[PDB]
Amino acid sequence: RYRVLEERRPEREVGVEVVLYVALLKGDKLAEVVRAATELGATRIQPLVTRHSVPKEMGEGKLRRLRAVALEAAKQSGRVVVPEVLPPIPLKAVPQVAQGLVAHVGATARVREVLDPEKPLALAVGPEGGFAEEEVALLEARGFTPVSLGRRILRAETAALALLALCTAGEGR
Amino acid sequence: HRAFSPGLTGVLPLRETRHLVEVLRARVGDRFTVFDGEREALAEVVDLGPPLRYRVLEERRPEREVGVEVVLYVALLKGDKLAEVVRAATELGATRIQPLVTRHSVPKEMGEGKLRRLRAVALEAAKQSGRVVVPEVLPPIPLKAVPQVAQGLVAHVGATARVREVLDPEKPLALAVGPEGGFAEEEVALLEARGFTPVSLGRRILRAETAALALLALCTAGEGR
Ligand SMILES: Nc1ncnc2c1ncn2[C@@H]1O[C@H](CSCC[C@H](N)C(=O)O)[C@@H](O)[C@H]1O
Ligand SMILES: Nc1ncnc2c1ncn2[C@@H]1O[C@H](CSCC[C@H](N)C(=O)O)[C@@H](O)[C@H]1O
Repeated sequence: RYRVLEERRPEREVGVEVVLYVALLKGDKLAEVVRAATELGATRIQPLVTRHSVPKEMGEGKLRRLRAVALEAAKQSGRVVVPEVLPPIPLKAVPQVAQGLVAHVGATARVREVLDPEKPLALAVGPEGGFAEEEVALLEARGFTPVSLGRRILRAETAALALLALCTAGEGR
Repeated sequence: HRAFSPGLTGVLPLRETRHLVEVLRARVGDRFTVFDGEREALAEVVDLGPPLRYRVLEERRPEREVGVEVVLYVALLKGDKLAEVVRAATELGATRIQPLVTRHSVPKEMGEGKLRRLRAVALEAAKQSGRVVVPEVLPPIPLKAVPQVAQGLVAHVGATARVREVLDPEKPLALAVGPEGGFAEEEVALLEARGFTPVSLGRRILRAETAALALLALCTAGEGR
């Protein structure tokens, strides 16, 4: 048996920090990554300018739009915490990470074989052209572990959402 | 052994090179397979270098499929949301997409025009995802017509089991996502009677589109297949 000792507002956050470092993308794609990523529990979205990313910046205006999307998706998903969407930085400026995951076509390691649900999370995804093998080395040097997303080619948007889902939705959090 | 080589240029990355030579003990003449996400081929070691060099014997066909049938049962969604779902499910590996007319789904049917576009989408997405197999997109059917399944996972808000705690990679997969309003209490139960195990996609309410993506990602891309 038991007894309702005290009602409370439901836990909506994932528990640990989840920073998604995503390469700038063509079209409007990024807006969509931000929204869905907000629903999937990301806490920080850090756009990256990389070797093959077409865009290399982002006006103050484009960034404000991405922030309204995050806020709007936050309310829809039932979250109180609004993920911080930041100004794009260089891939070299990627900080050292306690635990990081990078989607790479070559790896064999699955996310469930690598993930420690107790520590913070750093996730990296490349642009439509992908990361340059020197960028993945840089990433591995930062602490990001290369992980597989299957035997099919995924749009960058999907890879980011898929990678994130296996870390949040997949762990039931 | 399958080894990652970006471009199939005949030169292996220092990583794959060390692994094949240091661990698997490769020798000139040793035949192995190379790939990069677009192609696959039978290679023969030419020099251990490093970096190890090889010559391509015969171009191969990359393994693209999940390996088992993956059927997505998705509730009819408003607007063109199902175009997104279809695109993502094709690149994520669904083998068939089955729209369902549910208690809370706004649309209750789908015309020839919509089915055509979704089919056009499946075809394009299969091409862009590298697949040859094109997911079949069937006309909608009532929830009740969902058949008994060998392995079914239904994304339910009121669920607690993780996918990785139930998933059997060897059996075919049947997946179910509800419409914007979500599955009713009677429906989830019915789906559960059909062989579906309710599953959680986390603590936040997700759009039906994102749920299907998440659920599919966890069963395919996640298992590296
Ligand atoms: N099957 C897969 N496994 C792991 N990551 C993948 C993936 N498919 C796509 N991605 C992710 O999505 C990004 C964009 S895919 C871009 C094209 C790819 N670089 C190529 O050479 O064809 C990749 O850099 C990676 O971050
Ligand atoms: N956190 C979650 N866990 C499992 N399934 C979810 C989910 N979030 C969304 N879904 C899936 O996405 C569909 C649309 S969400 C529908 C609204 C939701 N039932 C509510 O009123 O709270 C749901 O039917 C379910 O199939």
